[PDB]
Amino acid sequence: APAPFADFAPPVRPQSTLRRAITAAYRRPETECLPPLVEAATQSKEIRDAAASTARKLIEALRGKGVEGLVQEYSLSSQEGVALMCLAEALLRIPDTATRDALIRDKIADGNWKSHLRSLFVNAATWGLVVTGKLTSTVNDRSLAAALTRLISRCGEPVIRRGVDMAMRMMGEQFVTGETIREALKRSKELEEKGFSYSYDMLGEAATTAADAERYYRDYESAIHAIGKASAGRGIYEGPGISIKLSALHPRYSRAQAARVMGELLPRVKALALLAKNYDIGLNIDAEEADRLELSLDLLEVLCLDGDLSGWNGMGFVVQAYGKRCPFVLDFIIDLARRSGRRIMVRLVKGAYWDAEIKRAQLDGLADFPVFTRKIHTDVSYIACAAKLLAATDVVFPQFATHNAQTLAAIYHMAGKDFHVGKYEFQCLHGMGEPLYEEVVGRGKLDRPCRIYAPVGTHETLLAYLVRRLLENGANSSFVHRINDPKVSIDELIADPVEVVRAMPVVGAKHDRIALPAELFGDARTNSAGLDLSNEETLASLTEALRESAAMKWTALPQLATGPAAGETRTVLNPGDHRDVVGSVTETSEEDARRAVRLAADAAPDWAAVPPSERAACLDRAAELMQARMPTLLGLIIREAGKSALNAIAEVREAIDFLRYYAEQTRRTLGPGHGPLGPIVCISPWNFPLAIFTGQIAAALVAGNPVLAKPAEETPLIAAEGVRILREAGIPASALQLLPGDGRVGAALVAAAETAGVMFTGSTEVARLIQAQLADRLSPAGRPIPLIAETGGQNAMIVDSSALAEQVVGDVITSAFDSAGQRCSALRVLCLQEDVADRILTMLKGALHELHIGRTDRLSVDVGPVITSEAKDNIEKHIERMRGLGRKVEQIGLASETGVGTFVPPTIIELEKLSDLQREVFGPVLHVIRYRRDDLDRLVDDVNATGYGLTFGLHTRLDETIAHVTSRIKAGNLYINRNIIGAVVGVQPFGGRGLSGTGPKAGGPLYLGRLVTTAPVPPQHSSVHTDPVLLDFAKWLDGKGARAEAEAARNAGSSSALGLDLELPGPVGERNLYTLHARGRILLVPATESGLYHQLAAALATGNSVAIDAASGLQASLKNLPQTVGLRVSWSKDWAADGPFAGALVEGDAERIRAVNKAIAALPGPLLLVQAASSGEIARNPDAYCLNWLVEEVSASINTAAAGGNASLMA
Ligand SMILES: Cc1cc2nc3c(=O)[nH]c(=O)nc-3n(C[C@H](O)[C@H](O)[C@H](O)COP(=O)(O)OP(=O)(O)OC[C@H]3O[C@@H](n4cnc5c(N)ncnc54)[C@H](O)[C@@H]3O)c2cc1C
Ligand SMILES: NC(=O)c1ccc[n+]([C@@H]2O[C@H](COP(=O)([O-])OP(=O)(O)OC[C@H]3O[C@@H](n4cnc5c(N)ncnc54)[C@H](O)[C@@H]3O)[C@@H](O)[C@H]2O)c1
Ligand SMILES: O=C(O)[C@@H]1CCCO1
Ligand SMILES: [Mg+2]
Repeated sequence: APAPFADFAPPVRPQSTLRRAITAAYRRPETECLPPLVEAATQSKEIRDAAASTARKLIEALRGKGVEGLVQEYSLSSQEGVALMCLAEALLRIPDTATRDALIRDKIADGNWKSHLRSLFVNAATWGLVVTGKLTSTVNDRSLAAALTRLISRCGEPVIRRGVDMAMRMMGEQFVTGETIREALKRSKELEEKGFSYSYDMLGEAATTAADAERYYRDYESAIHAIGKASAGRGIYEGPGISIKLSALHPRYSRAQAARVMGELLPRVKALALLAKNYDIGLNIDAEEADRLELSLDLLEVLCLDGDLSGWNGMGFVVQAYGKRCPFVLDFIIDLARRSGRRIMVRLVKGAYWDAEIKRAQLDGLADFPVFTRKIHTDVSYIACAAKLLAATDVVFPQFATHNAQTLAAIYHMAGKDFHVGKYEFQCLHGMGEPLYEEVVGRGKLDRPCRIYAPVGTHETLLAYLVRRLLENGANSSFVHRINDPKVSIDELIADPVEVVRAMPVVGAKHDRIALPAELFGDARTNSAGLDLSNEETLASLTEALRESAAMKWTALPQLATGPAAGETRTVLNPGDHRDVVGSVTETSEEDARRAVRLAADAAPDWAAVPPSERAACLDRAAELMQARMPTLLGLIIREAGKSALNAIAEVREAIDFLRYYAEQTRRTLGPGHGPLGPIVCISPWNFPLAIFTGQIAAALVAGNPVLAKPAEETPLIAAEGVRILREAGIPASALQLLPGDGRVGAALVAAAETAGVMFTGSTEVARLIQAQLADRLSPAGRPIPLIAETGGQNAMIVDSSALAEQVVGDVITSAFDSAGQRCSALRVLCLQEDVADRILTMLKGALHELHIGRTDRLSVDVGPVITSEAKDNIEKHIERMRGLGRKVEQIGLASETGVGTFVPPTIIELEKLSDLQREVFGPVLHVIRYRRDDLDRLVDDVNATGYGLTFGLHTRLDETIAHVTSRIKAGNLYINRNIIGAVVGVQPFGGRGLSGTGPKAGGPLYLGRLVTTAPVPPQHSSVHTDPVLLDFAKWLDGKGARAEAEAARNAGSSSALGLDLELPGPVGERNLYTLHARGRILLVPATESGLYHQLAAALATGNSVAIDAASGLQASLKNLPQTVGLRVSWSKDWAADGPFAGALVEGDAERIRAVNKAIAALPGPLLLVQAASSGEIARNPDAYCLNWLVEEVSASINTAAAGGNASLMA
């Protein structure tokens, strides 16, 4: 077996001094970046005065001179303008104008456009940007439909015709320079005669499949031939050139795939560069996301050092001045030019991905942003980098891309009075910069050339680039926007950002309204930190720490309060390669499991006496220890549990977040009256072997309970290391005991007499057995043993014809095949609307064939093994049964190296009905169903009908579909236009309903209260809403003289948090929502009339209906019930036939409570959260039944950056 991590992530080449200087600046503090930029950007008072004059002149000329005119002419509202353009766009898809015109004149103009015409409004977000300048992530299609009907009924055929002509002209003339390269070359002559030049971009980026990359390659190749022939030997300065995006040329363009990039992408760029050289035209590599900057430099370096490209100065490269590495990148490029004997064209830009970079750094928990956070900082950076470029015009050709008249004038005077063509040039984007550069090019203006970046193509490739332009055009900080804002004066426009920054009290201070990733949660807690796997320093130090982790002799032992116990001992083997021994585990005898519980019971008063803030301090220290040890922990998780590096980072971050979140929740809530339960048994799954392991233990400890920690049999080593860390942090040995072993060890703990509570995460099947065993037991107070049982999923994603296919496929690949599908949250059923299913499935299969499956100690591995042979056989048996029914089953091929481990390839199975699935299949197996749009409501029924309710995804841009689907789906974690595996602690509190969970959600504010005998009031836990049926019940109680019960009912109505509706703090570009709903139908088992009244008040106040045990004999107690209340009330003789229920309320003595609890455990379907109280307790304690457990939590995470940008960050 190869040495673990020996080939984890070797760099493309050894990092030079100049390359290292780039990497060191990647996330440098903004206060450190700016002072040297300010100094480099400084110009004399003479130049500053001169530049202000020129800038003012330019702005005066621009201010001294489309859809807006169409809106004015027909008095359209904004929504009417958007709807009109959507209609026009659709009408233009009719290829025969005669057919189109007849349809307009005879069907659309008089009556419902709907009857004669996939939503009309799939592209409304884009038209919304065109019409209003604002971007919304999703569209209100009911408002747009209303507006379209209104404008047609008002204005008839003439406005439709104007809309069609206006759409035609915009999509063919304004959005692009031409739809084909030949047409774009024709239209260039007018401005070329005037001294402009051109750089053409065949629109295209982010190849998803091999076929995508090949098509984009062929477009670039055809364009170079056409541009080269048009250039006709004009050369790289006066003749036209081409721009390319590297992400267009390979479906896996990333640092993680560097070997494939250098072996497969580089030769394609070399071939194109060879053509560009042969025609002597410029070829420019566009700059993209920040995590691709340094990788693109390796391609630039190999190209520039290639002798087949010598004698040609047309190699070009963009550097983004909004990036912190920009000046150091320029130092590298200038030196590369000297080393390679060429002149390199350098396009200086600000940058096009700002919103996405802010969101990405926050999601990833990194030290800082790789871009500036104040716009003026970007301006200063640009000026300072222009100074560097102009000092080296002998070896680079500076190309100053900007629409900012102040920026332009600063550089124009910086460059001095000596100019010749070829010294430097300006650049602008087609349809944006011509008015400004009409004031620049020519002997009668500034006499400086400008190259126009010219997008070429049709709507099929237009979207992404067009949105970026429109966002740039409408952003309130953008020059092209401010120049049209009459509220913005010219003196403000010509303000020198270098002097404004120089005069600030803290030079380079971060933007006040953008949180660093560590600060996402403010004063409440510190966010866990990740690791940047695109940073070469990080990859080199990680490589060494990971190799060192593989040399450690990891062990896991039964760690009882008295010390480690002996037992059956065996090796722990890497699931991806059984030759790789990871460590040794000694497993717990059933007798020692029972002994551990007695020891926990003896130690329980000592741990409960540790005050809550000091218990929380233990958790916070443990989080610091894990953060510091993250590199080592990653290596163990990678080798023990089949995880990739990214998977393992998420695992450790999640454990850190649980620790700090439950610590903070404890400091917010727990006091002396919130007594611990006693010894708590924590039983955890293999698939999140540190995160959920740590989360359950940490919550139980901080609530004051000693813990018996029973990790899954497959993954004991990381659990032992987690226990070592918690003990190191101050948890006493007697308060936290580790009991490795199989399910028999779990069962022995669950059954032990002093066990006071059980926290279980695992399969629904095992949870049912645990609930059965617990129903035989009672606390010494005569009440049920609390059980949190978070179980399996059958998770669906619904995709309609308005979704963006590329985005769907990325989120599907992640949701279904991340960790080989071994997430409880994993996508199991992809539901595709029929008319887009084939296209999406073709793209999905193409993306599947680009995944690398193998042993996970290489950065290039995407998908790891399944945990055991047993798991592998269980998965393959399902795939066989599906094959046996004639279902189409497709799999990707596995390399022969996977033979020493247990791997299952990503598998796609086409179903006929959702009922084909009978059970959670915990592996890389995605099932697909197609649906007709009119069947959407019934499809949601079919998803709900499995009985599960964990995660659920919806991809749509239509608000009506979002509203419909999210009001009808029954799942605990919802995700809109993103993947469905998010579980960020305190942001997406995670946990489901039905067969998926009892609740309360891990990582949410109700969790700790289940682990004490008297639950606290969580932060922000209240509601001003009062259930109206509860109100009617209280009135009926008053009407029959039951004054004390009516009072209790009104008190329950107020205390209920039903209707809570909160936005949780999280990253930008996302809205994370947390709401409290009714649970459903509650089984009521009363003993007395007043007991029944109290149970009814509790259930009604929380929005529930009820089934009352008919054997109670209390039927006469509810005569003359108001219809509103009776509508919520049924009587049950056979509880099993009237389910499923969502909880239960029991009244009786200890004997009755146990008898009822056993019968409830016997019920089919979901595990029920049961609450019990004696008659005297109901009379004495108004909180005898806790309303926390009668509501259901729902988390919803909405990607609001999905349409292309961030609307709040546009401000
Ligand atoms: C011909 C041409 C080619 C280009 N090629 C590329 C390319 O290959 N890759 C690429 O990424 N960009 C590229 N750009 C730049 C990008 O597309 C925008 O056009 C450019 O950033 C706008 O800058 P400005 O001087 O026109 O306008 P301005 O209004 O002066 O500057 C706007 C810019 O400031 C930045 N910014 C906005 N808010 C903040 C903030 N809060 N904190 C820090 N910075 C902020 C953003 O970069 C924004 O685009 C190109 C631009 C042109 C004209
Ligand atoms: N709802 C959630 O948040 C969530 C999170 C992660 C995983 N899961 C679920 O966990 C499962 C995967 O983990 P797993 O394969 O390790 O599950 P599992 O049910 O096989 O095993 C879970 C744990 O229970 C123990 N166990 C087994 N039999 C027992 C018994 N009779 N009595 C007491 N304990 C017993 C196991 O040893 C292990 O520690 C999947 O079903 C997955 O969906 C749910
Ligand atoms: O694609 C973009 O938005 C930038 C601008 C032109 C090239 O890269
Ligand atoms: Mg198991």
